[PDB]
Amino acid sequence: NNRYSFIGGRTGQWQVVKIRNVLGPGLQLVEKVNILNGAVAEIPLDSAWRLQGFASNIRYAIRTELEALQAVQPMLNRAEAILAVLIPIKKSAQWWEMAQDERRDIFERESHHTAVGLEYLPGVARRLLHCRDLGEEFDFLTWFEFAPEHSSAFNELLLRMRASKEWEYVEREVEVWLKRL
Amino acid sequence: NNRYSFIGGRTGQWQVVKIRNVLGPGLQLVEKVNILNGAVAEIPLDSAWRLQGFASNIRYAIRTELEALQAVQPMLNRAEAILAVLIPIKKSAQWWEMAQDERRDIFERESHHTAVGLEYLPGVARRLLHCRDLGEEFDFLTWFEFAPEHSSAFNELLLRMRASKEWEYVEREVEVWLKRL
Ligand code: HEM
Ligand code: HEM
Ligand SMILES: [Cl-]
Ligand SMILES: [Cl-]
Repeated sequence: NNRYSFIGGRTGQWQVVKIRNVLGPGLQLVEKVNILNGAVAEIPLDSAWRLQGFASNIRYAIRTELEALQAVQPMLNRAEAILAVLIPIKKSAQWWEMAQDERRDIFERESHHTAVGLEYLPGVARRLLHCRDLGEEFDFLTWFEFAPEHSSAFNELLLRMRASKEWEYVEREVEVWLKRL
Repeated sequence: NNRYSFIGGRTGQWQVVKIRNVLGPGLQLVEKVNILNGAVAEIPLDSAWRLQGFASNIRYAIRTELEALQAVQPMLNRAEAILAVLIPIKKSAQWWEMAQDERRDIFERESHHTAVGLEYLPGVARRLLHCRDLGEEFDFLTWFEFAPEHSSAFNELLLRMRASKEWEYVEREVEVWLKRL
């Protein structure tokens, strides 16, 4: 199954440390996030919100970037990666109506997304889910997990991304910080 | 709603003229195709099959290409566009694991998909839907409609595309030919 669901409420494998409502309407603070590999139609009881998305193909990265990533990126579920952060993102209509070279140019040529992210590996593990195509309120669910040593660096990464040309098109962002139970 | 559904069976706005099972396991012949702008979980009565997909953002076209397409491409549901073809396509795992430069190059540099397709506009109208990400048996639903004067041409276009480098990656294909009721 390529589909993943995230349920904020009173049960789950993760503990909510905090939520930062960076841009746009936020998400309700909850005790725990429950993550599931499937669609969930039946909104669980005592649960405040459901996010979902699917794993998909590569949209921007070229072969050499891929090769560079594969050489250093960590797997998910390292025993040390006890912190995680879920970050929903929505981009503007003006971004989606742009052609594929335009978007590529802003993503790497101008914003150096891949080159910048590479500096935070192998400390940081990541997964990218897509959800615009499902009619969700957000366009993406981004997932990061790392050992505590790296929390500082990760915060530094967030502030860099948010200073890029790419982030000018971002109209909605929440940080959900988590601790593995 | 970005989601479109296509049900083969005994009702619908389109009459099946023929089904050609070009490559891989085919689709059961039926009398009609019903086309709905939404999901359909409730498997309609006396229906052989259901295909669905969503409209999405551009994946390969650059801005100059988009401009050429917009100059000439016809709208859907022109009075004279009484013939239609629905063509589900699946591409190979080996296609999907390639990077974004690699697929772009096979699609346009080697295959000239857009340049070739542009020679058949404005006779032919088209819609493109994605569905690998929904877990369907096909990766794409393609939709073409035109007046009969253009049938021979459309047939020429199919044979050109299938000789392309792109089409070496196609592992499943069906043409459903239709007539508007
Ligand atoms: C930690 C290191 C990071 C690396 C190595 C990295 C790498 C990448 C790469 C290569 C892609 C393109 C995937 C594709 O071609 O489909 C991507 C997409 C994305 N990344 Fe990152 N990333 C990192 C961190 C982050 C962070 C911190 C955020 C947001 C807070 C973020 C947000 C995104 C988004 C939204 C996309 C999808 C872009 C779109 O389709 O418009 N990434 N990431
Ligand atoms: C009639 C003129 C045609 C034009 C102008 C045309 C144009 C295009 C364009 C510009 C794209 C790229 C969309 C993007 O960047 O997201 C595309 C994708 C596609 N076209 Fe065509 N097309 C035509 C005919 C056909 C035909 C006859 C077929 C199949 C029998 C076909 C199959 C496809 C498929 C499968 C894709 C998606 C490829 C992918 O995302 O991997 N096209 N078409
Ligand atoms: Cl990823
Ligand atoms: Cl289209």
